Amino acid sequence: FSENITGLHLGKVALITGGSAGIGGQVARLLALAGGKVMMVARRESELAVARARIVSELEDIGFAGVERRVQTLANVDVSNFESLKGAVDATLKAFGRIDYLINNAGVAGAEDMVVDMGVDAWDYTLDANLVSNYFLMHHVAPLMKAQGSGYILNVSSYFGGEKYLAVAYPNRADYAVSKAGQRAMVESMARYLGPEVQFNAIAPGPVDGDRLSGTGGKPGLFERRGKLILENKRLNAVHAAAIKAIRRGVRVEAVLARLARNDTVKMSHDTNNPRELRELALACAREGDGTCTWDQYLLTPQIAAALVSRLRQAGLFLDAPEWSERPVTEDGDWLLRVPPEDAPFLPADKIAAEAKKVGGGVLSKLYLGKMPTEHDVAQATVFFLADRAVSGETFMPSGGLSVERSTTERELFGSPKQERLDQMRGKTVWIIGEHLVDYLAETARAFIEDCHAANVVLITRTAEGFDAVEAQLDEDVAQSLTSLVVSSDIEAAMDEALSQWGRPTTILSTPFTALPGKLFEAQDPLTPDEFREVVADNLTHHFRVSRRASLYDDCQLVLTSPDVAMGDKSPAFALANFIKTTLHAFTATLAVENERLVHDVPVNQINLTRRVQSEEPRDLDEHLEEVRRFARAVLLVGAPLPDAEDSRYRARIYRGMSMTV
Amino acid sequence: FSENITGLHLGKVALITGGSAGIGGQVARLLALAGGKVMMVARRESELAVARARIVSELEDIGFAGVERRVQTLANVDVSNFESLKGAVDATLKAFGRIDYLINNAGVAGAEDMVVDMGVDAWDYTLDANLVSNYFLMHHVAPLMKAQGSGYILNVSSYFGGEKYLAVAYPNRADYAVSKAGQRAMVESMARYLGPEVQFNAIAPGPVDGDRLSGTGGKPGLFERRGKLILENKRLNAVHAAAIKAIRRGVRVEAVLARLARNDTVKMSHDTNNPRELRELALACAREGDGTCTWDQYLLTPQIAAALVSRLRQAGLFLDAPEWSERPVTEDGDWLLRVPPEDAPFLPADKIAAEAKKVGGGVLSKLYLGKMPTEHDVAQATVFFLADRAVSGETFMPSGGLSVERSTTERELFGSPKQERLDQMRGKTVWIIGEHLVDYLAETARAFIEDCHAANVVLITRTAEGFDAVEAQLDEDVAQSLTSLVVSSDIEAAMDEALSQWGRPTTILSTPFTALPGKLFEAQDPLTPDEFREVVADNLTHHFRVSRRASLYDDCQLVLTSPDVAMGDKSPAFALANFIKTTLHAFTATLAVENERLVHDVPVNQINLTRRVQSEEPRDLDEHLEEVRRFARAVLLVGAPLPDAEDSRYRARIYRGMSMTV
Ligand SMILES: CC(C)(COP(=O)(O)OP(=O)(O)OC[C@H]1O[C@@H](n2cnc3c(N)ncnc32)[C@H](O)[C@@H]1OP(=O)(O)O)[C@@H](O)C(=O)NCCC(=O)NCCS
Ligand SMILES: CC(C)(COP(=O)(O)OP(=O)(O)OC[C@H]1O[C@@H](n2cnc3c(N)ncnc32)[C@H](O)[C@@H]1OP(=O)(O)O)[C@@H](O)C(=O)NCCC(=O)NCCS
Repeated sequence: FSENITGLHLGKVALITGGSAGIGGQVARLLALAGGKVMMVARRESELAVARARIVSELEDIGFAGVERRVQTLANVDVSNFESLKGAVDATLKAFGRIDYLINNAGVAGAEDMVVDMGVDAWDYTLDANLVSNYFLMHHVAPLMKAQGSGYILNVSSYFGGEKYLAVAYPNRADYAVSKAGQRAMVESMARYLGPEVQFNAIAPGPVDGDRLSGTGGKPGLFERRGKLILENKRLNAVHAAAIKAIRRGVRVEAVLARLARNDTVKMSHDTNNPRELRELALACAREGDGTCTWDQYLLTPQIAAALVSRLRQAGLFLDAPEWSERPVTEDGDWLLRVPPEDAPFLPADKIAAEAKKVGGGVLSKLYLGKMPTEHDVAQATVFFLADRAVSGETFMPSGGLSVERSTTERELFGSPKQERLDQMRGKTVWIIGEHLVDYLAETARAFIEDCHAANVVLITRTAEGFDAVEAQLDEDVAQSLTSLVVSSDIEAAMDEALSQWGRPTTILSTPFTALPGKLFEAQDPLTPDEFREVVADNLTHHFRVSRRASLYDDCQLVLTSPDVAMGDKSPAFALANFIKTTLHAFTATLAVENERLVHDVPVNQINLTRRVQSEEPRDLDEHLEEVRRFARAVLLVGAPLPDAEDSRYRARIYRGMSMTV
Repeated sequence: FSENITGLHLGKVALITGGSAGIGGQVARLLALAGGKVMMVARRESELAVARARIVSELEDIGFAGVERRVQTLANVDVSNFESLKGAVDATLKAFGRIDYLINNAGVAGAEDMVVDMGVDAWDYTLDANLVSNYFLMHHVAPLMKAQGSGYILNVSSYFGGEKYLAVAYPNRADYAVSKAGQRAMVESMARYLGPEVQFNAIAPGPVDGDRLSGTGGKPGLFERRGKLILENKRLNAVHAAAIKAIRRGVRVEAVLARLARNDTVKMSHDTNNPRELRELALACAREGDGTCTWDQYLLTPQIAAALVSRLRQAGLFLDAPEWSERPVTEDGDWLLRVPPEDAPFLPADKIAAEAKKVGGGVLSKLYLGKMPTEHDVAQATVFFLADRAVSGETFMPSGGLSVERSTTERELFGSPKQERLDQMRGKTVWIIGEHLVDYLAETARAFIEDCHAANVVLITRTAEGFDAVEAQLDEDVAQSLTSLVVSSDIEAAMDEALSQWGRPTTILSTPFTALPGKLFEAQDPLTPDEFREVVADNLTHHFRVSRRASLYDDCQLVLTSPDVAMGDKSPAFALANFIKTTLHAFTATLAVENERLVHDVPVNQINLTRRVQSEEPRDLDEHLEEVRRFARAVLLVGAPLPDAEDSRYRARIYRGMSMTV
């Protein structure tokens, strides 16, 4: 095979990110064997130098001439850094005089945390490295490819980023899932604008057999790594649930934490004065050991104990607690009165291996082709797809026929709930976060106040002017139930302040503060990489930042809104709204599954203010007013306290992680 | 070196149907150049020998050896002749000792009629040639491939068979669209069973630039062919519409037909004897001429006149017409008093060109890559895709980035309508067609009688026992409004009989008479091609045969039901149900668009009794009875008199062509 494809890509120039190892290294190799010129770029110079050296030796053996000039490298290329990526483009053009293929292969695993534990810096890094980087490179290379009359951009997404019309939950990996869904969503929504010269496709392999998946150089396998992650999160969630259950029935949080601080399972189960939830917690922990590990004798490690106090703090559970209300956040690891010894594992290796085989067996059992593709198999597929000249706007699936069955599909709304469900809002507080969507914010506030008899709507805006514009659309009697909170630092701080001032909300509606830009690849005024980064911040990160507080609130429902497009607009805003709809759906689906594993059990659903077909968008005022009213009905449908469809498996499923378009 | 891509397919054996010309011919050539062995099969020896000679000549020129033996042919292989297909498998095994790739490429254009004008034989011819032929070959080659441990089956579908989760209307081509959708639906639903050994994928190009599309030797181009067909259907629909509107006002059908028989636009314009509808029709036809063609002087050709009286008859509008009901059907073309002269064209060449330019310009404008792919481009893509070993169950799109925007996604029910709307059923007649789905048929009859106050439910069954079983589930007071009609010849005759006896239905629910088989590719007891043909007859053709009558009934709503799977079943019945759901959705979407062009304006919607996710299927008695109740609610939602497009453009579109799963 590898010596007999010299004609497939002869003379084509490829820039491949993350080209030192894995799929990227194999694509670099096979493109060179197929007669292409390759600029391989990566962070690590040693891996890159060895990989290129091996390719050049193979090129010599199959009798290429001038092999050194055919494969070039650029090290210390960090995809999270724009200057560093620009150097990769400049190096490719300096070496080869053009770029034919851009392979957006580089990726990071990301935070590997539940959303409620995930840092904003970790989320931002995953989105910058995996998704914004790809737009940065497209921005710089697309004009070169259009000017020469041809090009190919390929995004290396993942099967776990979902597929068109069908989101997939990726618990503990929401930042990664969003970044991968985003790579694909760019192909679906932007290929129109890269044509006619540039083909723009994605690949979405699932698990891929090679050194990184198997584990090499004394490193655990990716199934083993998720197994360990799963047990840590099960212990955190279990300790957290016991603390919350105790606080709900009126145990002081200071008393719960003083009892957990003793961090002794045998003493905790036996002690009579410990709350039943802590006794039962400690009993269950004491049964989980193997004779080596320590998680049967200690409830908590410093790291899990830090994650626990963070969740309690962010739920507002320290607001009236003398000590904790004021303790430095820097000290969240340091409150245990004894900690597991460092000479022994916390977690049992047997349960790690068992969870890893649940993970591996689960994916391996859903492969139509019976075995995981290797990195070479996925690289071979990639090099074959790159030779096609007729496909654009598609995601190829070189996954081994991976089929994970799920019903998380975007729905058009035409349905309603009983007034009895709405009556449960009477006397409650709701938060609406927004700025630019005045008609939608106003009608939703009116529906909650006038139709559902909510006592207080807290409208959390970017500016006082944004508050006044919504208030000006309400009757005076309705407006007396509208409270203003203008963001002063960040949305999480504004949410902490709203909770402190007016209490626990029953419904949170998250809308973007800013309208989408009306531009993408136009030569006159394109959407710059910094502008695209802000679109991601305002339309994805924003919802994450709201969600990571909202998911900690008992009896609260969370509603995420994707973008609107002004009536009559004919710009790429409509493509950008559909990009966000797809990418945010990965988040919604993932968060809905995580939240069911938390004691707070917060439902999350998504409402879309843009339809899939631009001719079906509202085109006159009657259709606009129809959409505004439908939007408020959709918010009440997924925002009102969820019905007793705990009886029905079917109905329970259709109020968590839905994406509904109005 | 320049041209060497042998590593892709060296020694792989392909059987290619329609292998002498078009895409099939180019796939045979490129597989051979890539080191493959090919058995090219088609009807004409002469065309096969030219294709084979050209390939053999080119191989020789690229320096291949033993080249005669690498490229073989079999003539008289016709996809409508299943014995000739078996002969093609045998010839491949005789020549090469094995089969690696099956390329299901041969196909026919089909009836090129609106559903209400299409014959059952023409429909059956299309489905047998384009869909059942593919299953026939799959049935014979799959065991060979599984035994050797590897294989690839590639179905050549069409963009206009839709894509996963998104159906597409192909007006005038419902037979073809269903066949193409079926080729893709087999890949989506059956790949699991062809694995792990066999990859099973489709391609779905749209228009392909070559001899067939352009036209050769005085044969019209495909765009020109659709243009003429559009003018013929617009003339038939306009004459039909005027006739129906006159009959609705109470003009006797015999009087309308006596006036139309005169077939003189200028006299019909002016004569005060004529109904206003015929005067307006004649005036409109009179204005459409070009000084050469005759359709401005005659309303009808014999062929259009035959299609007109067939529609009136099938609507039951001759039941009380003495001359017309008795006329033999063979004289449907003989009733005009004058006919256009045979030396001059009926249709104007210029309007055919204008329509052809609307058709061609439409799809060309939706290509992201700007240019229609050539036959060579699509074959090259196919040969690249066939080298991949990681993809199964997917449809590749080598279409030039063809993007036709539509909102036809399969939806899962959580929607409702006003009791006022259900109340318009009061006093009306409903038809329920079915046999095996007793619980669903009973609850739907009960819902129509008890909840909507329908006067009469005509339950059209295969057997008396099928009726008795539904009747036995009803309270005696509800059962008073249930009428039996047992099919004695065909469903069309039973519908004619129900119409004659009990009058025009407001709602027609079509359900399949037979349960799906519980088998597919099992070595012990596979689904034979003849059994698969009966699945098609019972689950696709059955609905077509109901629809071609129902689509002619004023103020009627048509509901098509796709298959159920018995609770606890773990057979490929589930895969077969999902195959039918996808394939029938092509029919539903296409017929909804055609029917809006007809004067009867009959809405068509589809209800699915099987879910996409097998673990979501009802798993106890309680979930069964919830699904049964939800089914009847879904039939009422799409079966009761619908919301006017004038009230809402958004709502109007939801209730035409939908596929809803309960
Ligand atoms: C498909 C998949 C995403 C589903 O994730 P999931 O729903 O979390 O299920 P997992 O297999 O991870 O879950 C194993 C167990 O851990 C639990 N679990 C996982 N995350 C948890 C959390 N944060 N808190 C509590 N329990 C958790 C699950 O609930 C399940 O518990 P159960 O067996 O006791 O019911 C997951 O199995 C997976 O990661 N598969 C491999 C993906 C892959 O191959 N990707 C390669 C590209 S990056
Ligand atoms: C895309 C497509 C399927 C849409 O079909 P469509 O909705 O019937 O639209 P068409 O372009 O055929 O319609 C042209 C006109 O004829 C009308 N028309 C078509 N069939 C009709 C019928 N049976 N009765 C009445 N009017 C009809 C349309 O409504 C339209 O009228 P308008 O300009 O007044 O709106 C069609 O345009 C088409 O065949 N395109 C080419 C597909 C192709 O490339 N094929 C590849 C090989 S399979």
